[PDB]
Amino acid sequence: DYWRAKHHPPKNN
Amino acid sequence: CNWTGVKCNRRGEVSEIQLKEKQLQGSLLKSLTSLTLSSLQLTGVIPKEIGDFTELELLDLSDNSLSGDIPVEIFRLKKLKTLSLNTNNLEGHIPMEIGNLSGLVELMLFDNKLSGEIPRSIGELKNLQVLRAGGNKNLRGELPWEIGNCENLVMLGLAETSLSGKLPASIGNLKRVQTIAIYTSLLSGPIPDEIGYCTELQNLYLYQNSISGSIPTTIGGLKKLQSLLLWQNNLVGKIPTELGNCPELWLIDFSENLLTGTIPRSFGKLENLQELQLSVNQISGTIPEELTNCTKLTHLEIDNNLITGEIPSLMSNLRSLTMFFAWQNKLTGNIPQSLSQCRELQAIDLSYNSLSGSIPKEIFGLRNLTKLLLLSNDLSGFIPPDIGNCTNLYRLRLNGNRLAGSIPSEIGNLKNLNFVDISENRLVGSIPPAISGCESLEFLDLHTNSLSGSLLGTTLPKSLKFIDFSDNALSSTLPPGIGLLTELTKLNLAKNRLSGEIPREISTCRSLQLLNLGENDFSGEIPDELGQIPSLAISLNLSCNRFVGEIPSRFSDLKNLGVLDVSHNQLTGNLNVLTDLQNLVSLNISYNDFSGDLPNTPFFRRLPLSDLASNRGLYISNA
Ligand SMILES: *[C@@H]1O[C@H](CO)[C@@H](O[C@@H]2O[C@H](CO)[C@@H](O)[C@H](O)[C@H]2NC(C)=O)[C@H](O)[C@H]1NC(C)=O
Ligand SMILES: *[C@@H]1O[C@H](CO)[C@@H](O)[C@H](O)[C@H]1NC(C)=O
Ligand SMILES: *[C@@H]1O[C@H](CO)[C@@H](O)[C@H](O)[C@H]1NC(C)=O
Repeated sequence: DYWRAKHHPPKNN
Repeated sequence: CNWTGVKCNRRGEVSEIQLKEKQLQGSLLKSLTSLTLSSLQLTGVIPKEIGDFTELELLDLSDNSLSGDIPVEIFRLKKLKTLSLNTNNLEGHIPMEIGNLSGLVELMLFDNKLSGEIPRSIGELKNLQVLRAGGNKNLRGELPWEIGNCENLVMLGLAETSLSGKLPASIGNLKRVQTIAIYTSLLSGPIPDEIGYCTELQNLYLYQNSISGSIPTTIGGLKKLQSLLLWQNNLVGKIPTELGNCPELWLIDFSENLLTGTIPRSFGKLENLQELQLSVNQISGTIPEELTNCTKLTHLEIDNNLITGEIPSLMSNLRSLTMFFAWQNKLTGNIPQSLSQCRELQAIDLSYNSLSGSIPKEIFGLRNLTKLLLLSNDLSGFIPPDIGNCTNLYRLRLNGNRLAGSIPSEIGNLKNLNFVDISENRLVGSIPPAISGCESLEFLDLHTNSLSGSLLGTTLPKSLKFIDFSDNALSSTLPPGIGLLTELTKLNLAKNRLSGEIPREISTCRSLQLLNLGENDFSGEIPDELGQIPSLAISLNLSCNRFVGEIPSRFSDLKNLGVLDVSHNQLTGNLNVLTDLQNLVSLNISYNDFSGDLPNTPFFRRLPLSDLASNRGLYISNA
């Protein structure tokens, strides 16, 4: 199944 | 007649069949109207006799295993309103004859094996409301121009397909469309300006394509716009000021594009904005103070950009902020204490900036802050004792700053603190015994500081996995209590003033993969129990010390050791004990008193002649 709408994943240090 | 799943007309003829989730197998009354065979785990092709039921207004074959083509005969059903074929193995093209189903409203093709292009015929379907063909990897070509003729379209999604090229200006004719979802596709070229003609647009999802050009200004005239996801494209130019004219906009994600210019002031007018992601772009300028007017912001991610100036104190007006990421920018000035007025903050990352001054103690009064990441700045002053007030602190990184003074005892009040990196700072004094109180502590990196004094096993929590105290002034003896940390994986004490023997209690660290004792004053004889740790795998570095005597015979047991450096010691005798480690990769034996012959095996032949030349008697003997 294709993925539902998502935002850009946040990246932290 | 009356049985379960059957429905009949008033004239007594079967009008409906509905079967949902019965767990079956295999393949599959001219008055029929609605036919649902769904979630039955059926297989085989769709029989083309389906095109014989002329009164069918609903066909739902969804959530099965069906394969083969979508038979052209299916489009003989002139009264069809819903066609639900989604979630199957269906292959082939979508036939042109699809334009024949004059009254189609719902069309669900998603999650199949479909291919080819989308027929120019879709333009004929003027009652079409919802078209969802997404999740077909091989559905290709441009979205047809004729899509503009479906003027009742409220929902279009083509996501996770090979749909390519540029969206046609025709799209501006869909005056009723609400969601456009085409993401993780092959789209390229610019977003057409005509999109501003879609007066009812609410959700626009174009992320993970090759879309180029600039975000059209016309998008500001869309008054119903709520969510905009354009992340991970090639977008260029400045963020349109006119975006601040959409009152209903709660989510903006432009992350990972080529955007330049400034974060526009008009954003202050967005009273519904909860989430702003600009991460990974070229945005210059300073964070405009009017952004602090957005009362509802929970998530602000501006990291990896060109932003300069100071973080505004009016940040305190964002009372719902849970997440603030500005890392990797040109920010300068103090971190504002007023940031402590956003009481919901879960995560702060300001790393990789020019921030300077003290870390304001108020930030440590946040009861929900799990992540505090300030690494690589110009910060200085003390770590405030208030650090112990920050009850949920999990990951703390202060490393790569000018921090001075000593690590405050109150850090020991943090029971959730998992990971702490204070390396590369000016910290002085002892490691405080109270750190024994951090019962969750796993990663501890203090390297490259001015720390000194002694080292007690009582001072460290037994849940420790990674320890790096290297490049400090630490002294006296490695405490026997070191044996109590049974979880310890990597241990690095190098470049200190430590002395005495290696305590045999070292053998009870059953998990230890890496041990670096390099560049200290250690002396005496390398204990036999140091062989006694078969987990030692990654490296063992004993070099630049005063060790004497031979390599203890037990070193033949470390069958997993990949790297071994004993160099620059007073070690004697031969290397025979090592001839049997087939997993030994790097061996530095230089600057010792070793003597004797090495075998001609390829590994010992590998050793540089200059490494042999710094010893007493070492040579290759030919067998
Ligand atoms: C961390 O906790 C301490 C201790 O409760 C706070 O310190 C006190 O603050 C009150 C006023 O808020 C004063 O009446 C007390 O005299 C202070 N007590 C001590 C022992 O210093 C401290 O302000 C908290 N820190 C933060 C940043 O919220
Ligand atoms: C072992 O420690 C010395 C002294 O700190 C260091 O310079 C050397 O690079 C280390 N050996 C390895 C294999 O990294
Ligand atoms: C010993 O040799 C290894 C491998 O060449 C090297 O990485 C390490 O830095 C050397 N150690 C010292 C003390 O120079």
